[PDB]
Amino acid sequence: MNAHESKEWYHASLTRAQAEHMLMRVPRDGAFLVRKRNEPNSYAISFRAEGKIKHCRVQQEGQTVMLGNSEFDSLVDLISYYEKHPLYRKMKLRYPINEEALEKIGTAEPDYG
Amino acid sequence: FELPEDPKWEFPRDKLTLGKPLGEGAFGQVVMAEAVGIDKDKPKEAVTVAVKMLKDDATEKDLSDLVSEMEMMKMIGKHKNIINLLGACTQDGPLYVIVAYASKGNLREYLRARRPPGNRVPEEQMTFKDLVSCTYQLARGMEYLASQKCIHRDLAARNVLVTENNVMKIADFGLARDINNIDFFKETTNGRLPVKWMAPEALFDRVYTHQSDVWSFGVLMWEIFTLGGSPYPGIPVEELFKLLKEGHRMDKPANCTNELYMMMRDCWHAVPSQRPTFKQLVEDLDRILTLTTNEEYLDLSQ
Ligand SMILES: Nc1ncnc2c1ncn2[C@@H]1O[C@H](COP(=O)(O)OP(=O)(O)CP(=O)(O)O)[C@@H](O)[C@H]1O
Ligand SMILES: [Mg+2]
Ligand SMILES: [Mg+2]
Repeated sequence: MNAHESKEWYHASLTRAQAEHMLMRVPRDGAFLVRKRNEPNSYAISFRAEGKIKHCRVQQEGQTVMLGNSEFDSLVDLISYYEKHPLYRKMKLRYPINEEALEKIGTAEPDYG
Repeated sequence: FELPEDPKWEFPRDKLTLGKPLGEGAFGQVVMAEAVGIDKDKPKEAVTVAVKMLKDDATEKDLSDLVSEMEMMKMIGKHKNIINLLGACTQDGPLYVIVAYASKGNLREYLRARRPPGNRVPEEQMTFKDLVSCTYQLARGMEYLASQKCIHRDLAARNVLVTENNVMKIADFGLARDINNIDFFKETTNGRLPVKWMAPEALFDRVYTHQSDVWSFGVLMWEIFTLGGSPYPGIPVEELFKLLKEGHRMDKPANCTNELYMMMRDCWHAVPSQRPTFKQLVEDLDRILTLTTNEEYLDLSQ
């Protein structure tokens, strides 16, 4: 169930503003990440869809994670599902994002300013 | 009958190609046009612009009015939330006032086509955060306008333009006045009066200050959150003043939070000094916008 802790798209410690900073550097719909929230048993999936950045609450309870009306055994199951099934407006999850992915498909952060 | 020269703002009439009408008033008209080289950095590139001008049935006074409005825009200077003055044709021919083209029309039209379902632009339907963003931008434009010690005297959704990137541009400077070192404008002529946007002191004493602009700002806020609604529904203008002195104010729009309504009601304070300044409006709207922006979560229940 906690197999998500290994995945490239999961972040145990990451703020909303940080996830925005990362996603703003990947202007592709389907770019996404999952972050733990401060509230117990809460996560958020942060993703891009139709050009804009979105955040969704994901609650865990017992043996189940919930997103809207959908229920899964685990976060890994939730993510795997929304790769093959639209999450928001025909948009499927496509590009898992972390700082190493951003080195490769991300716009460069300006060193000077 | 002739107008004084101003070389830095003057623009060649051949350089300009008048086109599709955008607005018509009684004596005034605004047309779309192509102006090549109006950008000084891109001397050969054609720019889409808007051109304000008179009908043929305009009087001498109609002309001096348009000249004054143009000089107001010169004095006010540039700001991201005030429509940009590009230049003019003042010499040998009709007066053309050239201004930045806003491709999404005026704020009232813009809002009305972006309502929930029953012209319409469904993919650009307004959200609460967008509405607040509109209001904050206009607050900033006014804060700058007031810092230039000028008053607008005609804030209304019909006089705000929306650009292609959804930027709010304050426009129509035809009632605008310089009040530097005097801090009130006292209207001695009667005139065109946008009665449903005026503070009671302006309706009564014919005197205008930064405080009465703030009153108009509150009515503008109402227009925004009713997504282009018309103020004081079912009430004729001859009755508004008495109604206003005896405490009447518009109801809270549903798209409006209690907090934003209270802001609204505060702009409409009976005592002008108890109203917020545009500076205070900006600070409080910045706060509200940020809170709203940081607290948005997409709801996939529907
Ligand atoms: N730069 C611009 N871009 C796009 N549309 C514009 C525009 N300027 C004006 N318009 C259109 O024309 C309308 C505004 O005309 P404007 O407010 O400037 O003068 P007016 O018709 O109100 C007579 P008066 O200036 O004496 O009050 C707007 O509502 C808008 O629809
Ligand atoms: Mg108008
Ligand atoms: Mg007007």
